[PDB]
Amino acid sequence: ASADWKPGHAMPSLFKVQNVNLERCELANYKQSIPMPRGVHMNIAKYMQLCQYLNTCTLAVPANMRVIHFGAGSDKGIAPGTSVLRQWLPTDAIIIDNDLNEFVSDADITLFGDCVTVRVGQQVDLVISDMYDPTGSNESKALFFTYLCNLINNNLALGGSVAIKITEHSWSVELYELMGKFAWWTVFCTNANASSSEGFLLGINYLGTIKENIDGGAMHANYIFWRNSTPMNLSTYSLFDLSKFQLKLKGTPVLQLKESQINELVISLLSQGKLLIRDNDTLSVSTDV
Amino acid sequence: FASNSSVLSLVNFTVDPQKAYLDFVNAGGAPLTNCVKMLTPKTGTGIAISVKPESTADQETYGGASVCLYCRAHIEHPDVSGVCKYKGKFVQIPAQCVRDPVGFCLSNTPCNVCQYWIGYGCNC
Ligand SMILES: [Zn+2]
Ligand SMILES: [Zn+2]
Repeated sequence: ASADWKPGHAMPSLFKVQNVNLERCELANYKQSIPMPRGVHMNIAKYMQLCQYLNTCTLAVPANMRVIHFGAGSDKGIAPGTSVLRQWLPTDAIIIDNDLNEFVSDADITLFGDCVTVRVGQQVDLVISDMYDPTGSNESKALFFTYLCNLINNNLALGGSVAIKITEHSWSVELYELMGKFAWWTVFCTNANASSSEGFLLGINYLGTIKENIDGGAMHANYIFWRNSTPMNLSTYSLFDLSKFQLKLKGTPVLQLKESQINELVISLLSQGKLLIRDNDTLSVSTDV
Repeated sequence: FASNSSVLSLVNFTVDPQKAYLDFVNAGGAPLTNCVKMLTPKTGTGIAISVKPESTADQETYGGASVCLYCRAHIEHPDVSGVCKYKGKFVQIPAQCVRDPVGFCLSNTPCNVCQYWIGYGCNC
């Protein structure tokens, strides 16, 4: 059972190309929960498995890497996911995190309040979102998704990536369509939470231009069809060997370029995870009014 | 539970939060729980406070802010620096002490030259 030793499952192109109606998500394992190794928060296992999958992706990993983490508060007032990011990322990476209510965190900067109050002054390299609102037919939601879509279009370095939590009912047409502006994309479901319709929508290496035309509503129907078609066993076996857990120290270069200078070579380097385009100044992410 | 809120409330009613906490747990009070225990290859150097997890086979690694009394209770840090020694870092706790990680950190000091815990690793 190789898949149980993997960190989770990624939506294959076999289901990306389907054409189906949106159906209810019905998972065989429901209400079945996984025991947590060593009395550890479930979010430790979930974030670690997300990181392990991102280790197989062509992430750009520069010096002074800029990481923003939304929905970082959990388990009444703490942020295990942020601590996992600190364990995973380069020691010189900057972590900014955010959630509605107060919590204590190992981030470099922690901002409380609605994500709309997080003012990203300069483009970032990696966005992690676990935002989920607790609140009849399943239509595209708006909420913080409007904010995230705007962030991808404006505040994300070319070559940067995103990992954004969605579920059967918490999802956005526009966010699926923005995955078409990355070199590669998928939905990733951790083995630790495989009995939930949760998935992480992954956009790897932002290109700022449409590489794949995606019908967002159709693609969410494809995502549910995939979940309905795919046995996934709860498992944290991938965490049994952590000797290679940390993100590779790639030294990815950061270049400033005009849009007119972005040619075939640059698009190729961005698409392979070998380049970021953004400012190389010192970062500033503040609270708005 | 509501007991975390209880002891975290208590240390706001005192001029010596370190003593309030230690006296509380030494008298049988429930230690603070919900500390952020990480999963690690227990192949680290074993120093007290580290930028990455460094647990040996006899230790567990915690997210630093979650085992800091001052961070958890949202009160002023004692350090002349004003900056927390744990927040943003990882803290190694001897495995025999995991029942109360906050109480351990309040009760011990890393070696100044050696950076291991005095009595739990420091050979100076
Ligand atoms: Zn602190
Ligand atoms: Zn020493």
